[PDB]
Amino acid sequence: KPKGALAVILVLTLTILVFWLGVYAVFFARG
Amino acid sequence: DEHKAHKAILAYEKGWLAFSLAMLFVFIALIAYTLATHTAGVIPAGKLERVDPTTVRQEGPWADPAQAVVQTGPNQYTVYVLAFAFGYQPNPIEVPQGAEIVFKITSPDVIHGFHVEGTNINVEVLPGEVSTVRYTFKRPGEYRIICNQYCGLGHQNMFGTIVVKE
Amino acid sequence: SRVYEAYPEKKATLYFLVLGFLALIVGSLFGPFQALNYGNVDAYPLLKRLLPFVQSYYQGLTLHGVLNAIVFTQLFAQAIMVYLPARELNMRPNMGLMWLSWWMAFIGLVVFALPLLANEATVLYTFYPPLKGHWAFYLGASVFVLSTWVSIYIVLDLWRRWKAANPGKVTPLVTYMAVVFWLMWFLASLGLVLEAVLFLLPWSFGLVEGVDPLVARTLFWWTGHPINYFWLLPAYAIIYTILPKQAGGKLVSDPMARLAFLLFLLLSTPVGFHHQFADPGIDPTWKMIHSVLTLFVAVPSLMTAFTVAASLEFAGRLRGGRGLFGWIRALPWDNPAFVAPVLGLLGFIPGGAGGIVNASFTLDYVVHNTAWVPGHFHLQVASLVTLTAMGSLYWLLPNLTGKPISDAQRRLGLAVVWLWFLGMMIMAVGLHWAGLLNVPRRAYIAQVPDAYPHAAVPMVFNVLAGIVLLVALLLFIYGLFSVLLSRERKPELAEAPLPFAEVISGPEDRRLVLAMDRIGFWFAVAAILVVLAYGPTLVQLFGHLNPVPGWRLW
Ligand code: HAS
Ligand code: HEM
Ligand SMILES: CCCCCCCC/C=C\CCCCCCCC(=O)OC[C@H](O)CO
Ligand SMILES: CCCCCCCC/C=C\CCCCCCCC(=O)OC[C@H](O)CO
Ligand SMILES: CCCCCCCC/C=C\CCCCCCCC(=O)OC[C@H](O)CO
Ligand code: CUA
Ligand SMILES: [O-][O-]
Repeated sequence: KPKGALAVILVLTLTILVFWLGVYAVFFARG
Repeated sequence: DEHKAHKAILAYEKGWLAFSLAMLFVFIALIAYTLATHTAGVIPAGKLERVDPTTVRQEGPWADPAQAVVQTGPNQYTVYVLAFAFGYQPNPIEVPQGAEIVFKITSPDVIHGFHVEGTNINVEVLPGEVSTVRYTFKRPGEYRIICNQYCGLGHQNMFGTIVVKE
Repeated sequence: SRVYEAYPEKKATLYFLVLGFLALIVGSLFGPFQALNYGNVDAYPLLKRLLPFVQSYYQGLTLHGVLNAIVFTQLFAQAIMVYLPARELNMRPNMGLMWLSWWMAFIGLVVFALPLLANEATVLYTFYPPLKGHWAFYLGASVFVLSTWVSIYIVLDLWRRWKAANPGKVTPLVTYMAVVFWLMWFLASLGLVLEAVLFLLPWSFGLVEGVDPLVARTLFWWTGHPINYFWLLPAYAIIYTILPKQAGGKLVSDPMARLAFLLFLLLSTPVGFHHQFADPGIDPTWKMIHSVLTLFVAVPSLMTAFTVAASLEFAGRLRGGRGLFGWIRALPWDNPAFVAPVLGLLGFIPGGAGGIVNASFTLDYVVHNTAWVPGHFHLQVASLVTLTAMGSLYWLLPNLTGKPISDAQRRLGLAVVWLWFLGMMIMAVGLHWAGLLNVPRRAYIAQVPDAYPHAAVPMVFNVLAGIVLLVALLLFIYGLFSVLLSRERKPELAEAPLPFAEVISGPEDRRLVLAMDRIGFWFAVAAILVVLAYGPTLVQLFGHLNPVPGWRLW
């Protein structure tokens, strides 16, 4: 299994995920 | 080895491709949710409402800012905003808190931003169009409006003010 | 030399490169002062004494945008997506057209440059009406862009000549990429050419009194979004078909790589509205639509992440790296042409995640028009594209000039690339954070220095990235000139082959590969997707025009 690739996409997922929930929160705060 | 790696790569590639599909859909559902609540008032009314930039300071509801504020509802106020180089009329805008506010903004010149600092009101203002957005100020006080679209040399010192009364 | 007589494609390509980089050097000069500006520090007095034709932050801001994001990227595109395909096929591009396109590109560039340099068109690379530039700006840009239609034609030519001598064969990879690339660009470009011909030019020539701002914006963003993918895809060609080689391994799948490109052709254009989220008179149901289609055009890149990452991992395992991080250390970090792209690949994680946010309709009202936007797109274009173009210097240049790169010369490259990466990371923290503090984009904030006190912290990053990216830029100038003006040649360098990667050996989908080769077909569907996604809105806009006087406010 390509556990390196998977690590990368892990970092990728986390990053998107922190960004998206982050800004969504903010949207609701300013709502 | 080389004929294996391919199988394992492509095998997990396929996991990931569908996990990412999933996450992207959840967003679509999460975005659709917002479209259904009040937070969505800030989305421009998509209707075309064309005015004339050359006379808008002479006739119509932009021509006398002291009357730019109007109760159009039991608990609703329409506010007529003129954004122009370089400032906003009226100054300040006065609304009450808890009241639903229907901002109808336009410009006599070039395009301007109408970003209400501390809130979701972030709208482009095109000359000859009227932009309708809707907000309810939930906290009283002074919000500042920033122009966030380049308008020329005074772009950076163009600010308006909103006052929300208790 | 004798080399240019067999491979005249070399020369033209070289020119497309050199010009682009020059444009980048000049475009980039303005950067550091804009970084200091966004850190609340006003260094423009200095810049005016060094560049006296410069009257405002905004004229600079125009120069910066137009030269880096439009000119350089486009010349890079043209060099990559012409020469690369043609080298793989090993056939010669029509040297008649190939020069016509250089001359157009250059001619237009120079025409546009005149009103730009003379402060007659300080409108920025969006040039939103009713702010009204000099005609020369619009004709010049128009002629600049159109040059690309000549490239579109050149490659389709190559392609069909190859498809002739080779009937019943699939399109080769690099060449399949270049073909969907250019086709996509074609649909993409009509937006702007339409706005240019029906509006910008008659108006800038005085044939009509005003232009309708909303139609202009709609037509602009038709071209406006995919141009971004037009910037990116030359780099992905390289990431996909070259980088695996110089990393020590192979491309893990040819079919995934085609799939990614194909997806781009079909999903790069119907998504413009994601730039018009705060526009009036454009129905919300259309915005939700282009939001959803925007999320789709993320997919090929999500695909790309894994594909490339597995390819790098495999190259790493190949060179003895074992573990979970081991394969990372195994990769050739002494080689700048390896480093420059992989670094840009890192920045693209946060960058794309920035993109995903912006695409989400309502969420866009948090960040739109604030310093977050530029924080996003630097990680994309000004890092991953640029870094790729940069590291190409160290393989593409000897390939094109026979001019060798010294060991000394290679260590300078590593410096540049890293410093550039590091700087673009620091800037990326400062801008994003500032945009969340509601700081506007496109603004000389340094001149209202008491206006954004809540952003002292992110502002220190901006200043730091400012100086850091000034150091890198000077180095890149110095270096690029060490090679360009190098005193020794080696014709065997020019003759050696491009480090094209092997594809990993495992069976695949002749059937998908075969599906995707039906290019005539896919081209149509991409086009239908564009009739369908932009049709109704445009029809209603044209239905109800409302043109408005122009303004020069500078
Ligand atoms: C070449 C440059 C650009 C690309 C690429 C591009 C991609 C995106 N964009 Fe964007 N962006 C928007 C949508 C997106 C989204 C969804 C993506 C997607 O394409 C993102 C997909 C990519 C990913 C999901 C990243 C995956 C990561 C990868 C592929 C790297 C993996 C790393 C590896 C494998 C490394 C491994 C190595 C080791 C050593 C381990 C929207 C809104 O929906 C706005 C307007 C909002 C507003 O109000 O302004 C916008 C505006 C901008 C602007 C400003 C325009 C202006 O001046 O007004 C420009 C210049 C631009 C640039 C670019 N943009 N963007
Ligand atoms: C020398 C490094 C660079 C620096 C520090 C830098 C910094 C910046 C900053 C501070 C801004 C935003 C300024 C504002 O919002 O008022 C900006 C915008 C810009 N950047 Fe750069 N930049 C550099 C290089 C590049 C490169 C290489 C690209 C393209 C390939 C690029 C193209 C753009 C564009 C598209 C604009 C937006 C202009 C507009 O909104 O009208 N950057 N740069
Ligand atoms: C919101 C929840 C927070 C989540 C945060 C972490 C998310 C996990 C990330 C990526 C996994 C994507 C790849 C999935 C691979 C699954 C297995 C697979 O498909 O491979 C089996 C193989 O075929 C056997 O031979
Ligand atoms: C196989 C497993 C399938 C399950 C996969 C889904 C996992 C969770 C995803 C989304 C939850 C969406 C919740 C939607 C409700 C949004 C409420 C919200 O966040 O809003 C509060 C706000 O204060 C009000 O005004
Ligand atoms: C590595 C990156 C780290 C990034 C960290 C970024 C922190 C984000 C902060 C705030 C977001 C939302 C704040 C919403 C604005 C609040 C303004 C307010 O409360 O004032 C309004 C009113 O006038 C009262 O009377
Ligand atoms: Cu008004 Cu910027
Ligand atoms: O531009 O995305």
